[PDB]
Amino acid sequence: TLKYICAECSSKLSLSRTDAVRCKDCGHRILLKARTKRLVQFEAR
Amino acid sequence: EWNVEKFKKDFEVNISSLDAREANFDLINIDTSIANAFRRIMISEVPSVAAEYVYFFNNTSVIQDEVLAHRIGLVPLKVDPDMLTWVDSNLPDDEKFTDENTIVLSLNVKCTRNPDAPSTDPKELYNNAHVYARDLKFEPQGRQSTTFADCPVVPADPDILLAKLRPGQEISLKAHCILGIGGDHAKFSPVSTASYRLLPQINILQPIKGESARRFQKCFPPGVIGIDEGSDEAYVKDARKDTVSREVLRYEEFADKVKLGRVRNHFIFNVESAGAMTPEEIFFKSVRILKNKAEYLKNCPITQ
Amino acid sequence: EEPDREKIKLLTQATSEDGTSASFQIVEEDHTLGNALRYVIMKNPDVEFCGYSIPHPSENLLNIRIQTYGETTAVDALQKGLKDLMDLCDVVESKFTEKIKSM
Amino acid sequence: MIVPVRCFSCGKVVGDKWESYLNLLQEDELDEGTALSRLGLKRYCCRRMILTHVDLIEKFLRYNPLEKR
Amino acid sequence: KSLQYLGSYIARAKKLSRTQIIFVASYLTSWLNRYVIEREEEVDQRGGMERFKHFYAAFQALCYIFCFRHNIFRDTDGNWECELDKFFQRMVISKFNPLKFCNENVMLMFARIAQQESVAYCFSIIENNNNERTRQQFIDLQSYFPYDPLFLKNYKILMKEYYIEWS
Repeated sequence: TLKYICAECSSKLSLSRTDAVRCKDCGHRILLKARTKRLVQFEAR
Repeated sequence: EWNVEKFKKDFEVNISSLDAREANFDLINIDTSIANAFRRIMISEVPSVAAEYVYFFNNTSVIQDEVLAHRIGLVPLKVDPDMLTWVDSNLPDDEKFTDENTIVLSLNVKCTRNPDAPSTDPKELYNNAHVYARDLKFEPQGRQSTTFADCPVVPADPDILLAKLRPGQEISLKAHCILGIGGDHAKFSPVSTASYRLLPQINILQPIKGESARRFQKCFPPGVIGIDEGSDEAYVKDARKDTVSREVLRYEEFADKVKLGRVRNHFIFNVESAGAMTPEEIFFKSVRILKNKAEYLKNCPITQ
Repeated sequence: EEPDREKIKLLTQATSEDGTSASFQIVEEDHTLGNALRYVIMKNPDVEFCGYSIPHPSENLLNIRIQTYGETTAVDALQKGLKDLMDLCDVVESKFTEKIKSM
Repeated sequence: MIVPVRCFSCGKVVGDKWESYLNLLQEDELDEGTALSRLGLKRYCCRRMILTHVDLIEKFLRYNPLEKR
Repeated sequence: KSLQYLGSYIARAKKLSRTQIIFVASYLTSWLNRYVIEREEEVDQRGGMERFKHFYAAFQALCYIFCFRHNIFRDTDGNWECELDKFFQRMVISKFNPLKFCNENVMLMFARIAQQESVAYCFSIIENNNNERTRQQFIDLQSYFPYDPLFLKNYKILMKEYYIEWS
């Protein structure tokens, strides 16, 4: 289950098609994408 | 006529101290181009185990992923070398790390709010707010359970602060720790500072007896110059104690009455450790690498 | 059967046909051994010239050039300096072992 | 940001000495001079790395986008 | 390369005349005995041994014949045609040392066969290369034998009458 985060009230929030791009608890518009469990790799340098 | 039996009759080793992390010892009547090579190898060629590849699954903390992967690499692990073998460079990734090359560490820390009375210190106020180096959990992969059971992989300094969190944030990673030499990256360097100094030589020329010998005490560390009277006037007790500050060469009573040189074949090595190995034993590795650096050049052909 | 033929390479463009003056080229070496080997080679009474030289800091190369007087080629004098550097490291290892066993 | 793991110049492990150093200045009320020498920082290349650290991470951690307020 | 091709065409061809075999080697030893005056004190001058790469390639082709076609040069008595048991006695101890500068493997088997034919005794001089020992494209032409055995599975069936096996 992919989700997002409201930038204002910090509530985790998934979003579907035919939805207003808003938070659903506060009415905030700016709504940043959370990070999920996914493999990236690095040299330890 | 120089001979290797002439070298063996006039080569001494005088060990000053030998702690579990630092060793101090003198080498006498060896050339500066040979004793440099021992300092040279202890920093560079002597191998060690450091984390090399870091695999993040989720890092949501403030510290960047490429920074936190760099801080794990600088953590010194307490793994004995000559248990791991050298990984191969030109074989692909599915075959590269084995249970014989690689040590796998991991880290899974989530921060949560803690209900506490109240400003307030974050060890009271958050659960898992400081990630330390001892939280690198050794995962014995393959046959590393019958061979690392006596010696589990622990960081040499377990209180190295790796990261900090606030609730909601987490770090979840898995680092592969491989063998390497310090000349490639500095994290494989087995020694904090392997270095030598050359033994100072204080040559008093005129007898400097009297009250002038009291102000010739002060121009050196206290365990350097000794006084008795006009007889037994000013003799060097321990020149090894002296740092070469040249405070005596800025006085007009003593610009003529002393000379400050070195003993040119008396080295004073000071070898610390990163914790993985004892410093007297990374010196034996250094002197055998130079021998093995030369056998491999001797027993070797020449074409065209 | 597998030797290694990249580690040492005698440079025939500067090697005498007499054999008594040659210029070698090691790979993956520097001041570490090249100053230790130059010291021990210059103790041979037959060596006339010896010096090491790194051509550039980037590539890991090392040129040592031995010139002898006669009756010993530079290949023959390169290997005496490798054994006496092997013998010198065994003296230091045999003295540093006693003094740890003397505390 | 956070304390560096190693000294830049020599290479002695320094990153385990930041939380100890702030107790030596708060609890024991020492100066910066004796608090470094008790921790074993004796070369001035590695004394200047605990002595001089800013510790900006506690200022970055106040902006948490994953919790309310 | 044609000297490289010549010694391998004579010795690896079945249906030939025996007098064709000798006239190649008779002309070849003539070329080395027409070499015998002009260019055999040039060695000590300021130059290299690479000035004589045509000479070493021709002597290498001579060794490759005798390692295969040797019983032809035995006559009815048991002696050797055109002083081959005296020719290599001079070529080996000459001031070129063609034992070192030709190919190793064709000279390794030539030393064994010179014992089993009693022609030369050049073991101790191949032994005499311990401390004694552009060139890469000359070593590599000594390694290209043109009549190496065919890999083709169905063309060799025709070639079996024409092309000689190892023994």
